[PDB]
Amino acid sequence: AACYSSDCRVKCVAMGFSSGKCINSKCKCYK
Repeated sequence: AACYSSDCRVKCVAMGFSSGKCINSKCKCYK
């Protein structure tokens, strides 16, 4: 799917993670 850095981060954060980044077009969350 399409990954937008800001969108990925906000979705990751909304879910309880600390941040999110797009890696090769895939949203990855971090905590």
